[PDB]
Amino acid sequence: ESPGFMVHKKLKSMSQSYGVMMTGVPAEVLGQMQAERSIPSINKTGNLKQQIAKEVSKVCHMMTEPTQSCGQASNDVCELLLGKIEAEKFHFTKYEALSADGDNLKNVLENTAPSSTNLLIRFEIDREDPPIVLVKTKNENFNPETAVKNKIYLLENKLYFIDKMGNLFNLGPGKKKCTQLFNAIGDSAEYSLCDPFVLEEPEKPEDFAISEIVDIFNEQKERFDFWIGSHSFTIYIPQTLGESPRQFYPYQAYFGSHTLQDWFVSDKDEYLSRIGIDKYIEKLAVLGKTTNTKERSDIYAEFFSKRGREAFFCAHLNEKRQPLRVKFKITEINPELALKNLQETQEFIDTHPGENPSDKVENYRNRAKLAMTEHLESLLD
Repeated sequence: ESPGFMVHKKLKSMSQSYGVMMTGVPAEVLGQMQAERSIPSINKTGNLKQQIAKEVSKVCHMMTEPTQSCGQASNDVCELLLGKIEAEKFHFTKYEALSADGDNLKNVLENTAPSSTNLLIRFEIDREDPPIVLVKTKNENFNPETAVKNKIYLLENKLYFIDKMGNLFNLGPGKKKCTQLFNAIGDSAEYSLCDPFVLEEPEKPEDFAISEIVDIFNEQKERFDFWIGSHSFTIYIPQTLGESPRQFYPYQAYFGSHTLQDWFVSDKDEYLSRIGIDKYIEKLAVLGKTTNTKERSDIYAEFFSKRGREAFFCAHLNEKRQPLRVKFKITEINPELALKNLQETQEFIDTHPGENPSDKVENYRNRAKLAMTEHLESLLD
């Protein structure tokens, strides 16, 4: 077996056995940082001992549930395979959009010697999520720091768009014009920006006001970014031995569904590997090109669901109804460095008391809970 493949075998075996321990963070450090993240949620004029018990329970619940994000798992894979410094450089490298057929990624792989290179690809899937409602609100009741994000807001004297991140965009009209639009619209709580009867066949003055706001917004759409992160994952392509066929392995977590450990325990990496990298890329290109909800949902579920949940993952309420796009970035891996990083993680794990891996994970969890509780009690007196 090639050194590059040993990286995959060891990363998979270690994640299957040790789960959360693979981050390498000492349990006391994790527990203290959990406490400090919980402090802003404790009302200090209230019952302190009861709130602390509540916050500790909430976090320790999450430690036994699928609460690893896809981005966290990708960050861990990249740090283990690249080391901290090079992973930081990888993080600042730009993503490239996958071409409509996937050719740009396919040709990069064809231009690399399968026997001579170890490749790590990081993928990001974005969904297109523009605002869909207009909110009319008096200036007195509008706080841009608290207002719901990804909506257009019409005040007496301002027309705003608050984006996904909470950035506040003045859409242009002056006070006189905003006042006019404000008083031309009725008193409903919200108004749709997508109504095709209102937009194409406007027949009331309110229809014309809303349609004018939509026009104003559409005219400057290149100021905004409507895309938001949907999923993150990595693919590792280790060097081949001799004339052996090149193989790829996808790695991921999916918050609320499964952790990276779950993923490896289910062998969905090996399952998907068997379709071949070319077919995998082709389906990704379809994912980022289709307009069909059913086809988008089916591919998303096939590639990214917890194993065995492919039929439900994107069913009904969870259908993928918005456009998606796929972007990627790629780097070579030094297998000697990756195997050294993995061995140093193994040495950190080996120091935890516990006969079986499951015993060591429980030791880690119990020490993080103790550290969290003592740190919370200390900080609050």
